[PDB]
Amino acid sequence: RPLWFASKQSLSYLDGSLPGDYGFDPLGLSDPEGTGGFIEPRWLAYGEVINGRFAMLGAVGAIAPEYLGKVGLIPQETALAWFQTGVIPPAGTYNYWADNYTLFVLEMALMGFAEHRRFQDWAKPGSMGKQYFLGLEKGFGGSGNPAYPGGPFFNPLGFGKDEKSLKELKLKEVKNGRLAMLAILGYFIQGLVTGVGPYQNLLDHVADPVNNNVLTSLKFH
Amino acid sequence: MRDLKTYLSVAPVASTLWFAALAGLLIEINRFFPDALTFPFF
Amino acid sequence: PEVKILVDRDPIKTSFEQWAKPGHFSRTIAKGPDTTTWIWNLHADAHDFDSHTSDLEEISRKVFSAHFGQLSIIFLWLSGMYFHGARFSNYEAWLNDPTHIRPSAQVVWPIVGQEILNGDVGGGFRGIQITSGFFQIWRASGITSELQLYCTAIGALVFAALMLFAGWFHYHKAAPKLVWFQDVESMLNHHLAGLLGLGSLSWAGHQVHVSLPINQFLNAGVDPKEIPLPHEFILNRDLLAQLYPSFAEGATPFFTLNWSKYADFLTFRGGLDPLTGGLWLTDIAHHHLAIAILFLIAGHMYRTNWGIGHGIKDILEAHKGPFTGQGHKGLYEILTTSWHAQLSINLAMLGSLTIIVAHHMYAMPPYPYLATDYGTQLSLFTHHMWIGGFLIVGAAAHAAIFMVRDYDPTTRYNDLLDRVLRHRDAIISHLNWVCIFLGFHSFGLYIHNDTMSALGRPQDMFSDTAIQLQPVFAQWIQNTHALAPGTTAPGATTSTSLTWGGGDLVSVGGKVALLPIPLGTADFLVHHIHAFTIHVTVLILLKGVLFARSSRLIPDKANLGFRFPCDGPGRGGTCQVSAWDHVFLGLFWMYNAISVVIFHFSWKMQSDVWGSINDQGVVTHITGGNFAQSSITINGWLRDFLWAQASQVIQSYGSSLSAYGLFFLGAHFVWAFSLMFLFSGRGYWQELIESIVWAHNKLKVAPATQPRALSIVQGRAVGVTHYLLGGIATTWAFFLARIIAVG
Amino acid sequence: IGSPTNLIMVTSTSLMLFAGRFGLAPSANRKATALEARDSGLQTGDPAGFTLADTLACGVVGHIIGVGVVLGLKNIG
Amino acid sequence: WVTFYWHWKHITLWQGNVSQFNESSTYLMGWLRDYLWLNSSQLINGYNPFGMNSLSVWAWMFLFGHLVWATGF
Amino acid sequence: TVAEPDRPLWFPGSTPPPWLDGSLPGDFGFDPLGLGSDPESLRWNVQAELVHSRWAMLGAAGIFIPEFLTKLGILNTPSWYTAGEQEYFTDTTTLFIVELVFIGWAEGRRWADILNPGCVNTDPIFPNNKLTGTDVGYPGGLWFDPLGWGSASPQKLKELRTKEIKNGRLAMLAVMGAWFQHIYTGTGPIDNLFAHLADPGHATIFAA
Ligand code: CLA
Ligand code: CLA
Ligand SMILES: CC(/C=C/C=C(C)/C=C/[C@@]12O[C@]1(C)C[C@@H](O)CC2(C)C)=C\C=C\C=C(C)\C=C\C=C(C)\C=C\[C@@]12O[C@]1(C)C[C@@H](O)CC2(C)C
Ligand SMILES: CC1=C[C@H](O)CC(C)(C)[C@H]1/C=C/C(C)=C/C=C/C(C)=C/C=C/C=C(C)/C=C/C=C(C)/C=C/C1=C(C)C[C@H](O)CC1(C)C
Ligand SMILES: CC1=C(/C=C/C(C)=C\C=C\C(C)=C\C=C\C=C(C)\C=C/C=C(C)/C=C/C2=C(C)CCCC2(C)C)C(C)(C)CCC1
Ligand code: SF4
Ligand SMILES: [Ca+2]
Repeated sequence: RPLWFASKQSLSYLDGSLPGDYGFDPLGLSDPEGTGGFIEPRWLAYGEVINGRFAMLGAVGAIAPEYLGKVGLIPQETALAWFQTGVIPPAGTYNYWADNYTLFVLEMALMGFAEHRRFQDWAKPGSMGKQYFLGLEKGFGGSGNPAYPGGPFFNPLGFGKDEKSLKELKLKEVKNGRLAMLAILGYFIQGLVTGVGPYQNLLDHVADPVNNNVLTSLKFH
Repeated sequence: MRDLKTYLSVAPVASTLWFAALAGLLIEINRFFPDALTFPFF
Repeated sequence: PEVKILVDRDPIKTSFEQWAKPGHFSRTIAKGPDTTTWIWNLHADAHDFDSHTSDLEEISRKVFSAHFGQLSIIFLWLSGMYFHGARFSNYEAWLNDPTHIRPSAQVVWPIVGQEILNGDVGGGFRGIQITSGFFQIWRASGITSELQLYCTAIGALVFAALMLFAGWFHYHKAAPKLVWFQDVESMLNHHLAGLLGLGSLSWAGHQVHVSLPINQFLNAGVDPKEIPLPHEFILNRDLLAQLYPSFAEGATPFFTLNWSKYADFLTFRGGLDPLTGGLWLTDIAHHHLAIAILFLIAGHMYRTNWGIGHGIKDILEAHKGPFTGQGHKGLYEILTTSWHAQLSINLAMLGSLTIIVAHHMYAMPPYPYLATDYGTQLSLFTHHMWIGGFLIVGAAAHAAIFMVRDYDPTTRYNDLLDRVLRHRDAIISHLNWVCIFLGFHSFGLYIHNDTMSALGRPQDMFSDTAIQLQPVFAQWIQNTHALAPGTTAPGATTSTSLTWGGGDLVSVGGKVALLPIPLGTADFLVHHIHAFTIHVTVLILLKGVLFARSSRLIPDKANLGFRFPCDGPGRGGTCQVSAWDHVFLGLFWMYNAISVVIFHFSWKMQSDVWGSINDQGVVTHITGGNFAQSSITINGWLRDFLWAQASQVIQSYGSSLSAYGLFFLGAHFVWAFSLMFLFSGRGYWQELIESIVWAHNKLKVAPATQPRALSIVQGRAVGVTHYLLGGIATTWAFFLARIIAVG
Repeated sequence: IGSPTNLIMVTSTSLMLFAGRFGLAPSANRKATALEARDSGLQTGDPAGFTLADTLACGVVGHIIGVGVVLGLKNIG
Repeated sequence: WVTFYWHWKHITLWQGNVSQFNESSTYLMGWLRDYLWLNSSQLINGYNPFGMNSLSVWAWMFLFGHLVWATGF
Repeated sequence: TVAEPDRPLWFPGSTPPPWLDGSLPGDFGFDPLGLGSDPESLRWNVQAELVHSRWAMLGAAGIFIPEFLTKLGILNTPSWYTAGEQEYFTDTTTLFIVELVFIGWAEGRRWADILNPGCVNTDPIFPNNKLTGTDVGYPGGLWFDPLGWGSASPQKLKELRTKEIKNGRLAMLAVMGAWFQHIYTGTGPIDNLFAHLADPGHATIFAA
């Protein structure tokens, strides 16, 4: 059980049973003594999982079209930085088949259904496999564990059929996510100070590591 | 719901509603019939 | 001892059931009224939480959520001010021509004749001139369009919603534990470093990126619509660099400690910008930066979870000496137990602060085109004086409520408090003497001057031309400030404030902003009046606190409560022995003191400061420098101040200022109305009511809620409330009509 | 590098880091009165009880001393 | 009220300016401005920084009353 | 009159309020503010929702059908928004007073029915006519149910009444839809429909 910056508070509750546990909570945020909304340790674990997964997707998709745009078959009209995609209009914008606000309403609808039902599995497990949902209900009954509902939709290949491999793959998902969150954070700060996109920034550091934007600390759009 | 109607029946709230209606009424009357020191219709 | 987030879930159920049960909080009031007195008690006890329950945790939760309610109201009020600035203001026209246009942010409907109050404020705009000062703030913040004001009003409304939500949330869902509130080191660490520090730093950020540049384009005469938007200065650093070249570096001088190169937009010049008459925005941004550093440092003093730092209890206990015994031992237990104690200290310091703000904002006008807007300046000074004085009287009230309710030497003892209580007679006797001495040797000098002037002996008066009482000490002080820049402040270019340094008169739009304020026998006499009035207020309030428990007249006084009318006609008569009645009596003296202060301000500023200046530099003050020779006599205050300067408010009928005439007379009316309550007593009124009740029973229209005269205490409270409202609003109308007409 | 400011910054910094490191400075595990030993509860791989909280503290103190000294050196000569 | 009434009606009669009472006595600001304020002018100047006159004894007394009254409070 | 515990709710997973058991037609468990929390107010509001639903269905017809036909080469009917300004065979006010009299009669008798069920079923002139309905809000009789589709078994009446209430809810939303559209856009609703069908990604709320 490797421990990183543990404390007497942290080791009082961080048991090692939680996937990815290194006994690290110097602020005692997962302390089970005082518990109201959103300071439940369970909620913080499910939150680290969800933030981690979304951060994997974003860490990939933010740098992907730039890289493929460097040397690849993607049209350079569509190969941009993540922040010039139209996400941030003053950083850059692109005209899609929609006005980017209708895109936002649409995505908030779809994410509306997915996220609302996900939450209903958190608040009442298995409640999403009962009311008529044009089928699909069976995979929406959940595994009893909200972060890991599995079933046919979310775990069709059923990796980690034994508890050992599932626990190792959970440790893996946790560290993968903790890496991806720091990744997208790095995209934020790099694109903030550098402004050329994360991969082009890395390349500015490749041919010339002596570049080292740290000491420069210059910023332009 | 029943308790809320009860609260809305309490003295200060009924008073604000009542006098607010009365004020709107008197204001509009002085809007269509301004000035007037007398009852002119006799 | 491990500081952490602590709450409880769903302590109180959200329901309208107790909305429908008036007085639900009190076991007696909840039974409903048998008499009309019930109706008053329901309102007097509504916020007295520690009378509703004895559980400290419940009280703390009520207090916390209530603070959320207050902040919600404040954000709704700011939303109102910004929205009226966007939708019903002439702020853009004023933004073009500030020295001419009058700021107006309220427009009235044409219903009953009242549209006359929509006066000519300039910019082709009819409305009510505002003295709050929001135009100078918005200009100092770089705000140009009404749209920006709209966005600020919407954000303010959203934050009102968030604060209200958090109040409901932390009373009904996640309500902090009592240990959470008592974590004082955590709270002080987060309010010093987090709230004040990061707030000041954030504001310095907005100023260096928005306020400074946009104000550079405004001062350079650029049209506000042609000024680049504030974020264009963040994007293209060439705009800023053209205005402020240092921004070409890329904050490398900050990390390399080359900070002197930032002397471009971070400055210690001091004084006033002669174009705007306000303080240099470079000095102000630099100021907020320094303050940010100081508070960020101050927020690491107290130990929490990592062993480094201070425990406050340790610091208290170490501080004791041969005169004070074990003093400070026990104060950590009192200040983490009694809400009224904390509220007492915080009211004292917050009111004292508000008064200091009142001085510093006139003597160092922080916003552009604020100094020359005399209506706004007079309004601000007077306003903050009133807030301060009220808050201080409150501090006395809650020191008294602590003494009566939370003081217990058998449980939470303190040596200093015990010793004070053990020579309260000496303290109050000496304060009494000082008050008499100050009365004679401040006001009696005025009476001396009136009598000598009436007898035809002006050479026997106390005057700059007869018997001089020069404020030598203050004069020496302002001289030292005048000499400070270059000597004891070599970084300071000019004087700290133009009231100190000779010369360097600042004028904007022909009107003066600040010049050196003279000091003489008149100022001496007035200042001793202020000393006198303050000392008598302190006497009444401190006497109220120290004898709240007991006295030689009433040994068991604490058993009668904090707020009680008397202990009867015996012992010679014991009316107004309660600490509450000492707060009642002290309110009148706070009114007296603050009244003379603001009269001193208006009089002195119109006589020796404000006025118009010639093209060749000849200054004509609003009044003819008549402070030195006319204020040294009570007749001069009656004649050359009240009788003279009231002409505007009694001549306001038929103009847009006529509302101030109406409020003049009406405030006189409510003030005289208070004398009915203050001079009489409820026995008479209850008997009269007996006859009126007879008349109603005769016609079958007597109410079941039996009519009762007000309580003795309520008689006093009504009385002092109307006295204060009438006097203060009278001076309000007087001031605003006067300074809006002649300013 | 690129300045003598670096020498004074690593000087005050590393001097305060050394102070809080071994002894003769109120570390997280050493409380002072007018240096008593106490437990922070926060574990550290370093065997001498010099923790991360005290690492941050001694660094920032070395920067307060360092920036104050360098600004006292440049604004004089 | 009785004596304010009498003295204002007569002081306007004696000046040939009866109209001033007739028009100004119907609103209270008229009483405050055109009776008390207006007729205090010579009184309050019975003595001033520029000298005295026979009205000083009435100026002094005028304040004396203001003082005694207020002391009563 | 049949409780329905496992009915599909508006918020799957949520618990329906205890005053909504599934007996009412169109009961999806939706009353988050407890507006029908007491039985009296729920009764009243059932009548309300019913009348609003029917008026909104007639209105949805009167807006959408004539706007749609006149949009084609079929009719000349003007815009529903501005139909009040038109000059008909007499002034609109006197038409409105006519309306208040006759509609006042109908609504008055419906009123007497809600406050005193059954007391209003007889013709005050020709008593042999009468009305067949036994439920408030579904009067029946030859006038209001000539085809008899309204007097039937439970579960069939629940099916049909559920259809009526759902159609009426949709129609309320649609009438207010054409309202806020005509205020926001400058055309009739069918032009909003076509303009949106041409470029749905763009021609939306955010084309303005
Ligand atoms: C850096 C952290 C921080 C900050 C910024 C604040 C800020 C504030 N506190 Mg708090 N507090 C803190 C930590 C903090 N506190 C800690 C650690 C404790 C001890 C456990 C307390 C306990 C405490 C009590 C008991 C009370 C306050 C109160 C206040 C308000 C005082 C009035 C004022 O200045 O209005 C200025 C207004 C603003 C600056 C607007 C910004 C406010 C934002 C929205 C809040 C930002 C900080 C917030 C705590 C973040 C948490 C949000 C998140 C959990 C969802 C103020 C907004 C009083 C209060 O609750 O008023 C309602 C009060 O009664 N504080
Ligand atoms: C103008 C009205 C008035 C006056 C003159 C006073 C006078 C005084 N008040 Mg009072 N007060 C007033 C209104 C007034 N009050 C009202 C309306 C209230 C109700 C809220 C109070 C409530 C109040 C409280 C609660 C207290 C006072 C206190 C005091 C004393 C303060 C100490 C002092 O200054 O001594 C010096 C005296 C004077 C300045 C008065 C003028 C002196 C003249 C000019 C000297 C003339 C002397 C001369 C030789 C006379 C001899 C002539 C010969 C024929 C006899 C003082 C005597 C405080 C106190 O007790 O004292 C410490 C106290 O606690 N007052
Ligand atoms: C949308 C609407 C009501 C919406 C109410 C809602 C969402 C309330 C929901 C909730 O409260 C519940 C239930 C439960 C609570 O716990 C929670 C909330 C969420 C609070 C009514 C519309 C109601 C709409 C109606 C009644 C429309 C009728 C139309 C008529 C009569 C005809 C009009 C015209 O004739 C003109 C005037 C001119 C012609 O040219 C054209 C035509 C159109 C023909
Ligand atoms: C634990 C703790 C406790 C103790 O006691 C103390 C301390 C230590 C303090 C703490 C803390 C820590 C930390 C640091 C944390 C962090 C986290 C994060 C960062 C997250 C993120 C997270 C993140 C996330 C989700 C993200 C995501 C993302 C995404 C999707 C993206 C997207 C996109 C793309 C693709 C592309 C386009 O074009 C753009 C966009 C649209 C943009
Ligand atoms: C473990 C290890 C070791 C050791 C190391 C060391 C020695 C470390 C340390 C240390 C360090 C590396 C330090 C540094 C630091 C820093 C910091 C801590 C920061 C600070 C900050 C801040 C916060 C600042 C602020 C400020 C000031 C001061 C004033 C003005 C303003 C400003 C902002 C500038 C050895 C080699 C033995 C072995 C291997 C590994
Ligand atoms: S007169 Fe009133 S206040 Fe005075 S002792 Fe009697 S009851 Fe008490
Ligand atoms: Ca906790």
